[PDB]
Amino acid sequence: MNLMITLLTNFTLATLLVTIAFWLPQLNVYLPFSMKFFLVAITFLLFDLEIALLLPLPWASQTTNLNTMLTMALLLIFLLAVSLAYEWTQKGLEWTE
Amino acid sequence: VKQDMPPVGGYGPIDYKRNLPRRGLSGYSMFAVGIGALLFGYW
Amino acid sequence: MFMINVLTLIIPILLAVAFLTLVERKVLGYMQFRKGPNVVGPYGLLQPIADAIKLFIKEPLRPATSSISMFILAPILALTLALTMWIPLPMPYPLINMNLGVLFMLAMSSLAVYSILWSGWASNSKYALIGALRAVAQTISYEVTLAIILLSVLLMNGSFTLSTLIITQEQVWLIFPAWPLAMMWFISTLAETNRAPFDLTEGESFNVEYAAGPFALFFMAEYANIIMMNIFTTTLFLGAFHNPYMPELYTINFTIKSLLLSITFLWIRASYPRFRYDQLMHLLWKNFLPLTLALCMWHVSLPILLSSIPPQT
Ligand SMILES: CCCCCCCCCCCCCCCCCC(=O)OC[C@H](COP(=O)([O-])OCC[N+](C)(C)C)OC(=O)CCCCCCCCCCCCCCCCC
Ligand SMILES: CCCCCCCCCCCCCCCCCC(=O)OC[C@H](COP(=O)(O)OCCN)OC(=O)CCCCCCCCCCCCCCCCC
Ligand SMILES: CCCCCCCCCCC1=C(C)C(=O)C(OC)=C(OC)C1=O
Repeated sequence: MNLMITLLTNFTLATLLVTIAFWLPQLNVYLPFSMKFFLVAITFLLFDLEIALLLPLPWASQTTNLNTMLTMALLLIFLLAVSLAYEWTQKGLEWTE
Repeated sequence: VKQDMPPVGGYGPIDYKRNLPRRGLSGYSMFAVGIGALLFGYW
Repeated sequence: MFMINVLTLIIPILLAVAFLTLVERKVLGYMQFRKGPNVVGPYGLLQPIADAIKLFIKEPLRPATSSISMFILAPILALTLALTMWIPLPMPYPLINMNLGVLFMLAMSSLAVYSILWSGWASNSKYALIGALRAVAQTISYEVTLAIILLSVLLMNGSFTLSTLIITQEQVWLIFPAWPLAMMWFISTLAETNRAPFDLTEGESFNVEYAAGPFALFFMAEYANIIMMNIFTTTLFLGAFHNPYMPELYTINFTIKSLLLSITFLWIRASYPRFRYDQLMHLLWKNFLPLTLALCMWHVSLPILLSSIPPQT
């Protein structure tokens, strides 16, 4: 509730400052497609999904199945690294390396 | 006469070569300090 | 009474952003063997006020924009997200004490690329859109190491709670067990805010169609982001002493550390040339990301092998 008030206050202040900046000086009279950018955006998306898999780790370390948890955590970070290594060696990270 | 001239003994030696003083620790010392900071933090 | 607390957060944000411009011009003056602004105010203190009054009455640039709606929404979104990044910050107490404040900040900072994307598309210039796409690709690249470094650090915290991160650093700064994460974090926050040596929006090798007013709004959102990421880096790695009966000790201490870290941003822009675009892509994808994955494995496995798993609550 306090958060909704704070978001509404920040949005209201930002909209008020933008409305000032677009209407205070009104008082005075006075591309070809690049495959490389798409590939870096998709590589971001895929690694961002891998990060979404990695995000419950500070809670996952609290388990009583720690051998399994440590195995799966290292396996997810390893598969993120194998994704990066495949992206590296097949020239996917080139001219924007 | 009134002529701009260098002095009798001449001017001093002007330094012109590159002087990079080579400061800092060794590579092994910097990795030892960094790993020691890691071990202190871990302990 | 809560609205007073919201205003005493967000209006001093705007004042500190206003005087960060003075601090930047003075520090970049005295590091370049000259003086900064010292003519307008006493010790130059009225230069941001005069510059704000100059920008508010400057002529509108009058763009024939592709969309009026996203042209308005990009400064609104940039300023709103710049102000909402401050509300979970524990200094020592946050405005909004939320359990997942770290993840909240990561999500609200991931949303800030839409201001770049919408301002680049809302401009007619194809080259403004090309620069916007380069800036978005840079920002989403360094968000990856932001997320993974922050996850690796919070493996020592126990939770996503920003206020717990003060408890985590009562015996030692967290820069001592995590200085490689700290330095890749600091360079990644430097590349997040489009800040030198990562400012390719100022190099000749996206918001040029805005008037002086909305350019000032994007600029003050950017400096709010700079001060905020330095405060968040301070809370994250250089956590101060907190006495619960004297909270101002924590506030003075984190404020001094955050000011020194913002001045370190100013030192860095006055010391190095820019990266070429492929070079900072190389810096992310081929240097910071392999080390960040290796250190994420190490900071998963290290609390288990040392029996130093932090508490959940
Ligand atoms: C948070 C508080 C502040 C933190 C510190 C920040 C302050 C200092 C800032 C200095 C100015 C920086 C301005 C921007 C600079 C950007 C460029 C840059 O830094 O590039 C990074 C450079 C990039 O390299 P490069 O591009 O310069 O070099 C060439 C690279 N190749 C070969 C690929 C062409 O280095 C890194 O990426 C390193 C990151 C940190 C690594 C930390 C390693 C810790 C030790 C691990 C163990 C080592 C021992 C061996 C194993 C032992 C096992 C027990
Ligand atoms: C183009 C459109 C306009 C664009 C500019 C303006 C919008 C962008 C900037 C604002 C973004 C709004 C984000 C709102 C949700 C943020 C997530 C969130 O609420 O996290 C905080 C917290 C979670 O922490 P926790 O401690 O677990 O919760 C309390 C439990 N003890 O959770 C809580 O504290 C929960 C509190 C109650 C629920 C709050 C719900 C807020 C309203 C819904 C979202 C409104 C905005 C929707 C559109 C945004 C743009 C996509
Ligand atoms: C009403 C509250 C303040 C609104 C924002 C205006 C003042 C802050 C930005 C102005 C500014 C300053 C001082 C400034 O120094 C500067 O040069 C580096 C700018 O241009 C890039 C600026 O836009």
